[PDB]
Amino acid sequence: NVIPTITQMNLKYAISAKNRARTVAGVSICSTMTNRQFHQKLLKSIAATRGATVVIGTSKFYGGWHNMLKTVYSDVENPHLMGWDYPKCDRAMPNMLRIMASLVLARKHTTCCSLSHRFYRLANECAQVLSEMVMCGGSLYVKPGGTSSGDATTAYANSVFNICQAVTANVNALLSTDGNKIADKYVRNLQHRLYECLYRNRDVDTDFVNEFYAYLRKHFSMMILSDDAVVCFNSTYASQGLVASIKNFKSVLYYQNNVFMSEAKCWTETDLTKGPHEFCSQHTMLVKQGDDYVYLPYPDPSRILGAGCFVDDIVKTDGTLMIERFVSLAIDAYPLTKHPNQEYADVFHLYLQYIRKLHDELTGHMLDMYSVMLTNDNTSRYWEPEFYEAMYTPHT
Amino acid sequence: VGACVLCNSQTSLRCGACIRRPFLCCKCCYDHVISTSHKLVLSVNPYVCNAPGCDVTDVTQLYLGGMSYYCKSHKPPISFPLCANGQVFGLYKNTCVGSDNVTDFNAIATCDWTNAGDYILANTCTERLKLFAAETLKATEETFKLSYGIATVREVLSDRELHLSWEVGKPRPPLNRNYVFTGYRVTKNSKVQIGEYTFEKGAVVYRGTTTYKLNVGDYFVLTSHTVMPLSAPTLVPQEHYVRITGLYPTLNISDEFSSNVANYQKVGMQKYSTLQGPPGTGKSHFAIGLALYYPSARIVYTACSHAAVDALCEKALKYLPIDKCSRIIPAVECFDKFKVNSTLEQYVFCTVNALPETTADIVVFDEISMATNYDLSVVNARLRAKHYVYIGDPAQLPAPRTLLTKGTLEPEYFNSVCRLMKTIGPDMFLGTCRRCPAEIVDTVSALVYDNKLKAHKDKSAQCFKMFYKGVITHDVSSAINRPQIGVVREFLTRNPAWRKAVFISPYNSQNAVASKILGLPTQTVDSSQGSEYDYVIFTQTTETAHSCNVNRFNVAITRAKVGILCIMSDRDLYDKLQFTSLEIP
Amino acid sequence: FSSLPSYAAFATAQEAYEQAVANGDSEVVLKKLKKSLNVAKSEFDRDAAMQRKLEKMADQAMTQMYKQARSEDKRAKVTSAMQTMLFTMLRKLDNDALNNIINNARDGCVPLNIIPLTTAAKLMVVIPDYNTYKNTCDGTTFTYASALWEIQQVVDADSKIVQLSEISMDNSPNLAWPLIVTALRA
Amino acid sequence: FSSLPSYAAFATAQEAYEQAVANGDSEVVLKKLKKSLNVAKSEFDRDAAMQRKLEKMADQAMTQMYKQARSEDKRAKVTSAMQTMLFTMLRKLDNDALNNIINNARDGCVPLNIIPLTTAAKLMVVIPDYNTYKNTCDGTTFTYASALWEIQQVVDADSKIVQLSEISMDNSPNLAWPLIVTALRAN
RNA sequence: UUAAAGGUUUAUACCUUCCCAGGUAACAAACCAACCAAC
Ligand SMILES: [Zn+2]
Ligand SMILES: [Zn+2]
Ligand SMILES: [Zn+2]
Repeated sequence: NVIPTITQMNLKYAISAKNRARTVAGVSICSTMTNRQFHQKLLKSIAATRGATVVIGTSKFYGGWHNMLKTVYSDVENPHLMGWDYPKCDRAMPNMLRIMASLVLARKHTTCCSLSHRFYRLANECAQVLSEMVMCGGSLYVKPGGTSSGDATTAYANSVFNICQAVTANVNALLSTDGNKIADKYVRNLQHRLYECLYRNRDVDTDFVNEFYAYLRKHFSMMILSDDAVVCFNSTYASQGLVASIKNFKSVLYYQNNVFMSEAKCWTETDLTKGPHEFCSQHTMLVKQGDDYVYLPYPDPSRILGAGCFVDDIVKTDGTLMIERFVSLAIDAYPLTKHPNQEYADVFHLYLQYIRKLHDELTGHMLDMYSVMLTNDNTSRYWEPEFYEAMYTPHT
Repeated sequence: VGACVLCNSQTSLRCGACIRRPFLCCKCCYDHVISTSHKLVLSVNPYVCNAPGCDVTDVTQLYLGGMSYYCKSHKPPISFPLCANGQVFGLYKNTCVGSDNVTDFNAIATCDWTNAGDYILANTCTERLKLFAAETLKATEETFKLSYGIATVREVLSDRELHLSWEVGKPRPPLNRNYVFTGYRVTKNSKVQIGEYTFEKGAVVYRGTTTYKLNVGDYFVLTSHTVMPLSAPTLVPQEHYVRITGLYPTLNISDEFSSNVANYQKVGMQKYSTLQGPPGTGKSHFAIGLALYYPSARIVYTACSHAAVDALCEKALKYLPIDKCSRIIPAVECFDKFKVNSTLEQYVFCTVNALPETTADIVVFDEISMATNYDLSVVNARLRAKHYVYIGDPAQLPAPRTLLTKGTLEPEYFNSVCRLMKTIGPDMFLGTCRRCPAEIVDTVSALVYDNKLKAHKDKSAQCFKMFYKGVITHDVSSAINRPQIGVVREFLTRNPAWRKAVFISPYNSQNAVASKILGLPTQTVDSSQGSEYDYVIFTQTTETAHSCNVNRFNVAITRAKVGILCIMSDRDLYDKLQFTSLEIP
Repeated sequence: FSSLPSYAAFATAQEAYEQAVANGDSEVVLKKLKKSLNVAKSEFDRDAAMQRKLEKMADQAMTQMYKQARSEDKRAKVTSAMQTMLFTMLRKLDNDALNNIINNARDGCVPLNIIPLTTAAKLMVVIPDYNTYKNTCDGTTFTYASALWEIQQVVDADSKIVQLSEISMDNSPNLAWPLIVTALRA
Repeated sequence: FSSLPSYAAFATAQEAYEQAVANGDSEVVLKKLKKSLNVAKSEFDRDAAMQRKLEKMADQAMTQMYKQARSEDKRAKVTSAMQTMLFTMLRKLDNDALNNIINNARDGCVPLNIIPLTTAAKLMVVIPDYNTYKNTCDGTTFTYASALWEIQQVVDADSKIVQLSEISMDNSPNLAWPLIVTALRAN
C-alpha cells in the first residue's frame, strides 16, 4: 500500500558565515519506522566499514585522517588532487537520479522481498520523501522534487548520486576523445567496447563492467562523504583526455543537473605532500609526531573563536557552568599548534589559559562563600597539552 | 536562593508545607521541621523521593544518592541521610548561625490567624518576622476568601434587588460592604468582569459600582489577588536632626496655616513623624499644609483606600496648583481632576497597592489606623523619602480582620506606627476639635484621648442619650433591635427637626430595618469615618464587643456637627456619655 | 580517616604488633597479634571506604546544585544585565556620532523615526524645551547625529505651525514646548 | 536482616561461646565451641546472601511494571486524542458540495488537489505588494478557480484589520505587506 | 647416639584443592544525562 505523509518545515538557528536562513525537514513517524526497518540494516554496515570509497562513519581522531588520506592515494601513477562541490545539491537534484539511488539501495533485498514488495517500498519512498506535501507556516504546499534533508538515508543517497556523477563525467570524457590519436591499444579497445556496451547492447555485460570498474579504480581514486568528494587522478591521462577533468564535471552538471558550477566550489592540487585543500571544512597539514610524518586536520580559527564568543542560550554565556564546552573546543583546536602562522597556535594556548582561569573562578565562588573545595586532580590535565595530544596519536 | 528569615544567613531551604515558603537555614529548617507539622523541604528541587509511585515527602526519611533523593525503601546502597547531625543538607550549609529560640516563627507560621495572640506576636516580633507574619496573614485571608461559595444570579426581581443561588458545600460570606464581590458574564468558553458589587439583605439588595442590566447567569465571587513578597521594613530607622534636612520652609505663610508651622518644622527635624488627628481637627488641613509650607518639596500623598486619597486631592485642589498635582490610577471611579498617571509630577497622589517606584522629598501617610504592616512595608519599598509623615488615629477604627474571632485587637497592635504612638506617644498632636460640640468632645476626650482633646465649639444642648435594652434579633450575619428603632421613631414624632439626622449603627441589618421604618439616610460606623452630618441618631443594637469597641464608639457618635441622639444598650458607655439623659416613653 | 573509633582499635593493634616484632616473642602468639590485626583493616579499610565515597558524593552534589541555583537565576535577570552591558560597551566605543545622540536622548531630544543615511530623506525630532533648542538648532541649520540638517518645518505639540524667528525668549511661555522639528540631510 | 531464623542460631552459639569463654574450660572443650560458631557464621552467610540480592530484583520488577502501566495509560490517552481529532475535523467537511463531485467520478477516485478547489467555502490570498494586489484581488469582488468570490476581511502581517480604502498606490509604503485577504465563495 | 617397618584417631604446623563471605584494582557491556564538531 501507499501511505502519503506530511513533513514539517522547521527553521534552524545556528552559527554560520553567510546570511541564509537554512531550514530542515521534520518528517513524520510512520515513514521513520518503515524506512528504519530497511535501511537500519542496510546502512549500519556502511557506517562500520573501513577502507572503502564511502568514508561515512570513519572518525578523524586516533589517526583516522591519515589512514583515509593514505587510502585515497592508493597507487596512482602521476597523482594530482581535485575537489568540487555541487551548488544546490538538495534543491536541484533531478527525480531520476534520486530514484536511481533508491533502486541501488534496495538492490540488497534480492532474497527477503519479491518484486511487488520492492516496487511498493519504492512507491512509498517516492510518495513521502520525494514529492510529499510540506507544511510551511500553517499551510500545505506541494514539493516539486529534490531531496528532503532530515530523512533516514539522505547522506547515503547523496553519496550514490555523487558517485554516479563522477562515473558519468569519466564516461563522457572517454567517449568524446578523438580516438585516432590515442596511442595505447588497450585504451582504444576500451573506448570501442564502451561505445558497444552503451549504444549497442540491451543486456548487462558483467565482464566489461568489472574491467571498467578496475580501470576507474586504478586511474581515478575517489573519497566520498555525502556531497563532498576528494579525488586523486593520473595527471597524464587527464591531460590526454582519457579520464575526467574538471570541465568534464562542469559540462555534466550543466546538462544533467540544470546547474552551472563555477570555480568558487572546485580546486586542484599539484603537490600531494600538502593533502587536500579542503574536505569537510578541515584543512590538512603534514606534521611530524613520534618519528613519523602524519596528516592532521585543523579548522578555520575564526570558526573556533566565534563558537567561543557567541552562544545559543544565555546560560552558556557564564563560563563556570560550561567548562566541557571549552574542553571540546580545545580538543578541536589543538592541531593549530603546528601551523607556521603564530596566531593559529596562540588560539589554542589562549583556550588552555581560559580553561585554567575558569577552573580557578569556579573554585573561588565555592571556598570563599559556602566553604567547600572541589579542585581534585583529574581537572589539572585539562590545561595540559598531553590530554589533547593523545587525541591525534594512533593507539585506539 | 534567599536569606534565612531568622538568621539572615544565605539559604535555599524553604519550609514546604509553610504557606509563604520562607527561607530557613539548615539548623533553623531542622528545628522548624522537628518542632512543627511542616515536613516538606523545598530546595532547588524538592527533597522528595524521585522513585516512581512514591509519596514520601518528609525530609527526615530521605537519603541522597547518585544524583538524586530517595526514600529508605527506594534508596541506593551508598548515601547519607538528608536530615542528620542537627541540620538538613543543602545550599550554604557551612555558613549557618542558627537561632536560640524558634518559638515565635513557629507560632506565626502555624497559627490560623483566629486569635488575638497571633496578631500580638505578629506586631511584637522582630522586623523580619513582622514581615513574614504580614505576608502569611494576607495570604491566609486571600485563601479564606476563596473558601466562600459562588453566588449566581438566578432571578432579577427588579432593579437594585436580585435573587441569588449559592454554591452547595461551601459557606456563604456575610452580606455587608466589607465583602466586595465581582460579577462575571457567561461567555462561550470563559468569563469576563462586569464590575465590583456589594450585597445586602432584602431577596438581596445589590449596589454595584457600574450600573448594568444583568440577567440570569451572572455570578459573584470575592476577588483575590496574588500576595507579593516583602523586603522593606514596616518602619525605616529613626533619625533625629538638629536642623530641617532636605526641606526649605517658606518665608510667608497664612494664618490658616500658622498653627501647624511649629509642627511643620518638627517634620523636618526627624526622619519620620507620627501624627494623631482627632475628628474634625484638620488632618487634611495639616497634610496639604506641609505642601505650601515647603513649596519646593516633592510630596507623595498615599492612603490605603481610594476614598481618602481623593479627599486629599479634594483638599489639595483647594490649596495646591492643579498643574503640579497628579492622580495615579491603576489600569472604581476616583478623583479625575488631576492629570492621570504622572509619576514625575511634584505632587503625586496614589494608593498603597498602586504606588510607582519613585523618590520624593516628603511622603504623607494618611488614615494610618486602617493601615497594616503590609501596607507600611510595601510603600517604603516603593518610596524613598527624606521625611516621612504618618497621620492617623488610634481611637479610630482599624482595617477589619475577618479571620479574627477570639479577643479584641488593641490599637497598639494595628501596625508599627500605631504601636509606637500608643507607647511612645505621637510625635505631634493637634488639640483642637472643630466639628463636634463640647459635650461629644469632652466625652471622647476622657474615653480615649487622655482628656487631651479640646473642643472649638461650645455646648450645643442637643446631645441626648437614652438607656434602652430593647429586643435583639439576629439574622445570618448581623443583629437587629427593632424596639430601639421604635424608640427613635417615637423620638422623631415628638422632635420633627431630627428628621434631617443620619442613622448610624454598628450593624447593616439594623440600618436596613431603620431605613424602611425611619426614612433617614443610613451609614455603618466603619463606612461613616471621614464624613460628617449636622445631626445623627445612634443605636448600639447590642452589648457585644463589636458594638462596645471604644475605637468604634469614638467614631460612631462623632459624625454629628450640632446634635446627637444615642439609644444605648451598654451601661458602661452610657454612663461615660456626658449627654442629657431621657426617660423611656 | 583519623577521627573514627576503629582507628583507635587499629592503633592498639599496630602497637601490639610492633611490640611483638621488636620482642621476637613466638610463632603462633604473634600470629594472634596479626590475626586480630589484618582483620582490623577489614573493618577499617571498609568503613573508611563507603564514607570516603560519600564525601565526594557531597562535594559534587553541592556542585550540580550551585550551578542550577546559578543557571535558573541567570536566565531570570536577562533584561537588566543585557542593557547594562550594552551601555557599558557603547560608552567604551567612544564615537562622537553615537555620543551626541546618547546625550541628546538622555536629556531631551529623541527622534521619531530611524535616522536616514541618504542625503534626501526626512528626519523628525522632538524638542522638549528651549534650552535644548539653543544647543542643537542655530538658525536654519540643525546639528544632530554629527551631521547638518536644514529645517523645513517646526510645529508645536498642539499640531499648530510656528515660524523660525518668533522662537525666542520673550514668547518664552507663548510657545507650547514639546516642539517637533522636521529636517532634511544636507 | 534480623527476623531471619539463622540469627537465632548465631545468637545462641555466641551466647554459649561467651559463657564458656568467661568460664574458660580448655582448648579440648572450646574446639567444638569455636567450630560451631564458625559454621553458624557460615549459615547465616548463605541465607543472608540468598536474601538481600532478591530485594533488588523485586524492586526492579516493581519499577518495570510501574513503567509498563504508565506506558499503557499514555497509549489510551493518545488513542482517544487521535480519534477525537479525526471526528472533529470530519464535521467541517461540507458533506453536500463534496458528495456531488465524488459521485461524478467514473471509479469514485478523484485527485486530492481538486477537493479544496471545487468544494471549499473560504479563500485566503496572500499578497506581497500593491502591484500584485491590483491584478489579483482588486475591488470588493473578484474571480478565481472559475468561481466568483466576495471580500469580507483583510489583515496585515500584524493581524490587524485594514479597510479596503487604505490600499492605494501612495499609501502602500505605510502597510505591512504580506496582506492576507479572506473571502467567501458567493453564489 | 638409641633395631626396623606397619597400625589407628586426636592436637599442632605447613602446603594443596574446593566452597562461602569482605575489601582494592582492572576490563567490557548496558542504561541514563549534559556538551562539542561535520554534512
Ligand atoms: Zn513553615
Ligand atoms: Zn536560621
Ligand atoms: Zn520512595
